[PDB]
Amino acid sequence: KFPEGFLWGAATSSYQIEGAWNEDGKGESIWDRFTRIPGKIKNGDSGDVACDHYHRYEQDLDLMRQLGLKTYRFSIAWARIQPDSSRQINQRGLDFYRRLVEGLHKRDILPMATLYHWDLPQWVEDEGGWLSRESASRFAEYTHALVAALGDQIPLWVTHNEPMVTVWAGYHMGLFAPGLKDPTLGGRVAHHLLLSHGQALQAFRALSPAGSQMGITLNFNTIYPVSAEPADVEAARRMHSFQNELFLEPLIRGQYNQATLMAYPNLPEFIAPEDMQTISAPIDFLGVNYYNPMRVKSSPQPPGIEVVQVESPVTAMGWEIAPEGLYDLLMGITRTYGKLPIYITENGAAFDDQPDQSGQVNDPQRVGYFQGHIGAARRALADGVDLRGYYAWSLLDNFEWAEGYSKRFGIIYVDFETQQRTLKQSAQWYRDVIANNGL
Ligand SMILES: OC[C@H]1O[C@@H](O)[C@H](O)[C@@H](O)[C@@H]1O
Repeated sequence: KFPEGFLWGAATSSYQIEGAWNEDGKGESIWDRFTRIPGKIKNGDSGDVACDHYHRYEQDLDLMRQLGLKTYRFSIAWARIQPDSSRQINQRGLDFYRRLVEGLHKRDILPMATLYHWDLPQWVEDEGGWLSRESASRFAEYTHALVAALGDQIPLWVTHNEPMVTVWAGYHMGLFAPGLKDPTLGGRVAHHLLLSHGQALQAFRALSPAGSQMGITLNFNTIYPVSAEPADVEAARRMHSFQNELFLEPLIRGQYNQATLMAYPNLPEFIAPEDMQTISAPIDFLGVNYYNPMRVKSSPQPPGIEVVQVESPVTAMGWEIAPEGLYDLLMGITRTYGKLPIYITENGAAFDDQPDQSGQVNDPQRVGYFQGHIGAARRALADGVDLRGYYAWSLLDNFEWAEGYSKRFGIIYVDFETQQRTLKQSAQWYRDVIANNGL
């Protein structure tokens, strides 16, 4: 059994579920724009409608209640709040989150809100987006507004979701909005993401909302060398420092690591005198997102590291299923950076789900994923990790970014033609886990 009061949840993000993309005075986000670009998204899909959750949120709140969720992690669409460069608050957008949060509490579900889950308002992008240091101040102003409005109604706040993905997918690879493909920008962007977190945290501390805490969510891929050879070991260590500690090192220690400074030699040009102190001010908790490990070998070619693909066992995303990677990640963070409070803010899997003739959605592979991963999380808790909660990604099948609707991560099936929701077997199973407070 997990600890009494352990927070079992499920997670979503705003662009992935809400729809209502141009309703109620919501401004365009960089993802509204990105999804109009032909060729960027599988099937030419977008989040224009998604799960239609902006309209259907009460149905989704009842589904959360049906499962017995203790907590629900969502993100806030910044462009619903500040549609445009006037910076004026859009009250209808704010009201939606107020109604959502009130509905959570009415059902005894603790809200966890992510301020930034990738859907930057286009107006912030027009002012430089994360290339501009001033975006950190815009993000702090957005945070201040939301925490002034809802701070003591939302007990757990996360600033950023997965800043490494914003850097890599958004600026290195152009896979995600805003679609830049210039690896030399990644340090600058990383710094400004971190600075925005620090300034948002400052805003949060100044407001000091009763009973509320703020952290940040980072993704990680536990790294294993492909062999015991020294060069593979060295490549794996360098890849871990970059892949897994690019953000944690400055957040906890107030410095960038060497792998990061090597990757982005101009990074120190963006660091003003008090930025590292601001970035490293204490967080209340760390959000951990984990799906899969990465297997590394050395290479002779720059940068001397190769990630090796794994054919099996994998999910529909081709991501290796290795629950021991979750245990090892948690133990490593805890050993390296100390026993701070951790929430697993995402863990889950995509499989090709299909209703049967009777309308049931039986997803045993997803059950098996959760069984392994929740079990690994329990072992990490038994071995001294301060794990406070676990959020299944996702409550709902949703818009999976550049994969569009080709990937289903929900524990609840969504027919996107009719918006019908059906609990999958995994949701039924998870309800039982919550009720038992463990496996
Ligand atoms: O890809 C599955 C999930 O990966 C996570 O990196 C993101 O935070 C989610 O938005 C995404 O749906």
